[PDB]
Amino acid sequence: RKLVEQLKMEANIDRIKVSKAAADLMAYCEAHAKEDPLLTPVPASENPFR
Amino acid sequence: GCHVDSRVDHLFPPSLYIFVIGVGLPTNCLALWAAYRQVQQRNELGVYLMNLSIADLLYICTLPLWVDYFLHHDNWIHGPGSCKLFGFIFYTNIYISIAFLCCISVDRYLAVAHPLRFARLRRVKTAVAVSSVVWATELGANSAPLFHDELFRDRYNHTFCFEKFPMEGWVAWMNLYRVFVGFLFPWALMLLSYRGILRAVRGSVSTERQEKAKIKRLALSLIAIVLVCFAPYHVLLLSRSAIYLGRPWDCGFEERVFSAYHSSLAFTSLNCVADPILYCLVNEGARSDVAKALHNL
Amino acid sequence: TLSAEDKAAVERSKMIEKQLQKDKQVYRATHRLLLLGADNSGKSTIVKQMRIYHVVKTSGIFETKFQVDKVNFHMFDVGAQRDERRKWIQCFNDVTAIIFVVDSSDYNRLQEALNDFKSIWNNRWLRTISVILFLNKQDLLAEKVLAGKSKIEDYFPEFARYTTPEDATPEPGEDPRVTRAKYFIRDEFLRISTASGDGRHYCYPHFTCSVDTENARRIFNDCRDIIQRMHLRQYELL
Amino acid sequence: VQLVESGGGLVQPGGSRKLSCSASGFAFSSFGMHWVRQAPEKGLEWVAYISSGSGTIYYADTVKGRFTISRDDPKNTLFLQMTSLRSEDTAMYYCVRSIYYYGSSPFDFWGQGTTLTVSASADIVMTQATSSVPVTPGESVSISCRSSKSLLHSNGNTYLYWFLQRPGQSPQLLIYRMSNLASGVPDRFSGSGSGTAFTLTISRLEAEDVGVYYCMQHLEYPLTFGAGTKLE
Amino acid sequence: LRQEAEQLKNQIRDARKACADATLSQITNNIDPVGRIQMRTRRTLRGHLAKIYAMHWGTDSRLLVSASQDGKLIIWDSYTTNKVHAIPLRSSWVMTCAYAPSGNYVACGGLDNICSIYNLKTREGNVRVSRELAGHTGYLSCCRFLDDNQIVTSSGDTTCALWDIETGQQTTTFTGHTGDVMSLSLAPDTRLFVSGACDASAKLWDVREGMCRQTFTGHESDINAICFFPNGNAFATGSDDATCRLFDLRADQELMTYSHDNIICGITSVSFSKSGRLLLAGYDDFNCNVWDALKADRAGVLAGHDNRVSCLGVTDDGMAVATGSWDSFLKIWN
Repeated sequence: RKLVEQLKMEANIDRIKVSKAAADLMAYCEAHAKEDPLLTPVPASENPFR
Repeated sequence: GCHVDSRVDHLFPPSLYIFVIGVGLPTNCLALWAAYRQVQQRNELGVYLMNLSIADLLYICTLPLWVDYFLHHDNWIHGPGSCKLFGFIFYTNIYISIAFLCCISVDRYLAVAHPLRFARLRRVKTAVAVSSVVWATELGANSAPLFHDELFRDRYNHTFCFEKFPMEGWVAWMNLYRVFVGFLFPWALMLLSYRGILRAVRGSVSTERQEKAKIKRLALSLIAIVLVCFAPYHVLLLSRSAIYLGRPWDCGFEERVFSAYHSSLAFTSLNCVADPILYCLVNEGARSDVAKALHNL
Repeated sequence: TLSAEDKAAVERSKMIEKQLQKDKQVYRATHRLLLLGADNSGKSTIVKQMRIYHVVKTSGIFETKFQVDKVNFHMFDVGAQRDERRKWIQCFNDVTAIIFVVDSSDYNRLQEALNDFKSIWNNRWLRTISVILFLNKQDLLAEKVLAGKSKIEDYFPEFARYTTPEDATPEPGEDPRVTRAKYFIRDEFLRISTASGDGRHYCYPHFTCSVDTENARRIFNDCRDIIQRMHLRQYELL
Repeated sequence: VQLVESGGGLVQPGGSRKLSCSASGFAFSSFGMHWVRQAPEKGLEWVAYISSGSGTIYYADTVKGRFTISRDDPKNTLFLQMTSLRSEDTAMYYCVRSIYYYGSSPFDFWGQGTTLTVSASADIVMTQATSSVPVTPGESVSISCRSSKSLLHSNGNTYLYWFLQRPGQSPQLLIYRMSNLASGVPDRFSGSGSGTAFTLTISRLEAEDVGVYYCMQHLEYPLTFGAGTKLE
Repeated sequence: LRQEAEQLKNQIRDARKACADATLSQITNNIDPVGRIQMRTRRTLRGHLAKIYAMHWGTDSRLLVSASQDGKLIIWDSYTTNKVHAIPLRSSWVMTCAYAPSGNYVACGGLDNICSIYNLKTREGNVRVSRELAGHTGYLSCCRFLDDNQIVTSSGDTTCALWDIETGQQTTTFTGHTGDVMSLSLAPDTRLFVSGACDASAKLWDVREGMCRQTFTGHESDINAICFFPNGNAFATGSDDATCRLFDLRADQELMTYSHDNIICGITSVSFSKSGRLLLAGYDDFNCNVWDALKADRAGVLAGHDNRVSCLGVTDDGMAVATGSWDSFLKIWN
């Protein structure tokens, strides 16, 4: 009796379209692109593992 | 001196050495690499393997000058001071090799015949200490020739380096030491160690009949190759030393055994060829590591 | 080069290393074992008698130290786990041996024991781990066969066509039927073991009673043989 | 934690004496120990230092051979052996505790002190300013300090320390390594600086804040202190 | 009347199916690739006796804690490779560790079924056991701090629980899984968390209430690791079928799959980068791969270990990534 109730509560929620989610993830990845050392290597005088 | 001649002297040591250089140098380099790989995995046998490889490599580096020397009918014209270094690095090397072989045998005996005990004697630090002690002791023991003169001008167109015919008199006792505490003692220890290993292995229950025979054949091959390489030289050396102490005046025996003595010296280098094969290239793991290393280049 | 406080920090680190070396010495000289078995198997009696003759409600794992001829052993068992096993068995791929205890007087829960042993033997993370199997509660099997009420052929069809192997060693002197029965049980287990060994790990059988006083020596002998095999493999002899 | 130490009394010139410091309430074996002294009306000066494991020892210039320091871990006691005591050694000696790892706080506990009365170059200098500031409660004060060589290191650390000595008792730690408030100090205190000049500031004074403020450097041995400033 | 359950399942499946019109590959088809990424080792940290199971970075990006089967926790200094502490445990089979955000405590647990909390800042100079939490009926596989007074654990039995450290009790118990729970990851704002189990499913929970919020499915086998995207609206998982997947919370779908035909071993750890452009994963074939999160193409390889890679973690400021293996070494990459 508990599984039915849990599933029913798990059904009636709000979804968005997948393209919106994809756009949001890509937008976040593009916005914070300059502050990411592993993509763009910091010059070899500012990292502490020189 | 007494005039001694060898008709085959200028044709057999040169060829043997020109073969030993070319075949042995790459093999010893690969053996050194494999031993270093073993050491990087916290194994106490790679230290002895590296030391053996180094002791072989210095000998191979030394041999070109001896090849030049033998081609001019027992003659050395590079000059004084080269003799002491390049001759002291020509005999102490085989006596280093015979000691590291015994170290390997004793370590194997302690690991196989007496497991679950003596864990403090199978670390890298203990092995490094033992290696340092054996290097120091063997370089000290054979340091007598450095103090005396090592260049002799004969009356029959020779300039010998590190030997004189007849002997001097302090060389006989060094020769007995060389033949009784530098050869027989480590060989007997090796034989006893491998005999104990074979008994311990026959005790086993998880090893099948074929593997026991394989271990028997690989244990006997080592003893046999060491004996066959180092025996005739030492036999002639002891024969000469004994006769000299009997009658320094008599010089007949030197002439008859001159050629055999030089060929017997020549024969020893096959050992420095052999060890890269018997201790590295017959095992599958070392072979695989070697193959990967060559693939990288 | 570097200031005073950094030198003091380096000193602290070097002292910490010294202690770890000491700990390594104490850890390379102890052999670790794992105890597996079912509920009816008398592994509790084994562990109790071994703990006595030598030297917390949902708790998960137990300890037991014992010593034979000045060699140290740890023996672990798992207390409050679920039925599934495929996850926590990975932590034990460096132990020296696995001790497996099976009851030989049930005749009904024995096929499950065979399946469980088969699952341990062929695990992907337990290749190169040997197994010491104890076929415990021998005397119960003795009375059960002697009384004769409960047969064995009914549960296992192939028992009739079986005959004792030539190398059996019935020591004290007892009726041959019990010998045939116990060797049949051992042969089932050893057939599973010999199916796919590939020469990398072995299985050591034993007939024991839960009360007898010779189990520690059996474990000592088997571990001796295991470590000898490993050292032969390591030191480039085979 | 408490360190209680004893030894000393009137003693003749030219003699020798031994001082001991008894420790309890903490893991003595993983701390370094210092000895710090001060004359009957002057400031503090450093004496010795012994580290954990006894593998590092330092002495001041004026005691380079007469003194000797040692420790006894299982008995949990610290010693200082003095020989050939002149008349410039009349002072009160302290027992201080120090540990060193990333983010630690040295010099955090000070013991009470034993009085000792004797009857009849290229090192950093720290200068205090005018040694008197009159103040009324509730105001704000700005004690200052100065140095000769820059205390900043290539690490990014600045090694400057601050201590307070109320009329009754032994000193207390306030600021360690130029910007950090020690454990137990109220949030009123704060300190800053710029590489050679430094400053400690008190926001809203209370009745228990009067005393003498000492500075200290820890860039390299020996450790020099400075005269200090009083508040009344 | 289980037909109600089956019908509701079909209805949820249909509602999920409707919302999918474009895939992430199509939308990302028009962006530039990341190119090759060469990362070289800088430090090697030695001192552990046996294989390493867990590690966790500090909030200041310099300190580091690691756990090993010999019964040690070691706190490292990454910049200088010194050792700061060495905590000897009372049970040798440790399987997790965590390092509190404030920097005051650490945690560890394992086959003993106990989560132990250690105090690092005491008047005496040692590290003492602050508290032992009991109540689980199986091995503890992960633990993560919320603040200095609350902790979240996951157990071999199907349950996850939330504890109060002062009075050691469970405030809330989360039930609903079927197999062993193996991993855990907190949202950046600390109001939700996701857990991955051995029934090939993951769930999102609500800390304040204590009810299961959504359930995701796939993966055909066990789940061994899990991690949030920095945004807080997606997470990525790693399994024993040599695949990784990315799910999104609002769409309640699956977006991309990271797989290759050469790889046949399972993943043991997953971590994101600071911006979400790189997905780092460990494997059982001794090597760690670097994936491009938006295009599903390998960008690099980190090959330096001699046994399986068990743990992996990226620092908070994005400078470094650390990895630990069963050969008892940690390596700091850059």
